[PDB]
Amino acid sequence: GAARCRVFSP
Amino acid sequence: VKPNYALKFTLAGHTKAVSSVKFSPNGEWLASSSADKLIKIWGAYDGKFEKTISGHKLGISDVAWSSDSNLLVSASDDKTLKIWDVSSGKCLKTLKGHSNYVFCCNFNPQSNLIVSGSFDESVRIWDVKTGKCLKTLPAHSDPVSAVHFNRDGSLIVSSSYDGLCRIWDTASGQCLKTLIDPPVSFVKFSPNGKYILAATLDNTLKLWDYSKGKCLKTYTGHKNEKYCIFANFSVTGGKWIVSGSEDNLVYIWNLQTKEIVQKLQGHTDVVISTACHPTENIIASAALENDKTIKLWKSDC
Repeated sequence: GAARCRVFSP
Repeated sequence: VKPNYALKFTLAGHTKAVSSVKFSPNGEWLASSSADKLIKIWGAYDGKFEKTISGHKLGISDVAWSSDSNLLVSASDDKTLKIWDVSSGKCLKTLKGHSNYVFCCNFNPQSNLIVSGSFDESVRIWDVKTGKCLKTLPAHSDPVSAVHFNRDGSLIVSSSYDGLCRIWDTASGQCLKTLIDPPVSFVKFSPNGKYILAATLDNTLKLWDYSKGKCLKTYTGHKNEKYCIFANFSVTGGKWIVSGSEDNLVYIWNLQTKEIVQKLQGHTDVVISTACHPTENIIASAALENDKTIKLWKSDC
């Protein structure tokens, strides 16, 4: 995956 | 007056969620980046696939064009950025120094600098020619969702899950303004550089006078609680605000009245990214895992 394509949190 | 964007092309070929789409400044190309580790180049007017650019070892969260449309920069979960020569597809530089996912990136207008934001909570400024990190700004206390240069490259705006938007002097690296008033999932300067458009994960977009520290407009009606969805100023026809949504729609608002003027239906997952063509009334939109496609839309105004 890619971080933008996952839910945004620390 | 309202736009009448209509679907023109659906671009398939990414094998995981798309993360971002950007039109080249010269209007000829659309670039898309994906969780599938690839960049794809498409014709902006005919939708025709042009090429695949590869080399990142993990997925890509963002891609951006140089001002002359000759270079691309990509930000990856592999903790690097890559600078690519578009015509050849070769990786020209690998930008190393972030200690976690690189989330967002942009060239300055001069295109001698790249700005990047990362899960490592830092904003980095890089020299394009040498590929060396010029500055590491301890910008935020949580992941950085967006970084953007203003019209002359003298300022950078950053946003973060920590809830802040910060305006930075590019040359000195000093913070000149903090809009401290929810996680901020996107920010960018207005085309004239006087305003910033900030998305927060409470289903809200805001237009701010950052010098005044005053919120001038709020845009709502869409769903944005989970993802860092791109937003845009549309200036080729009517003056619109454009954004993806977590209800699988593209939303278009009148910038001044804040009314929703159109909702574009057809995507089957979160519309993570939208882009507005620099000269024609064309929108590109792109969506997550259940959809994996890019759609091009055109309007008469």
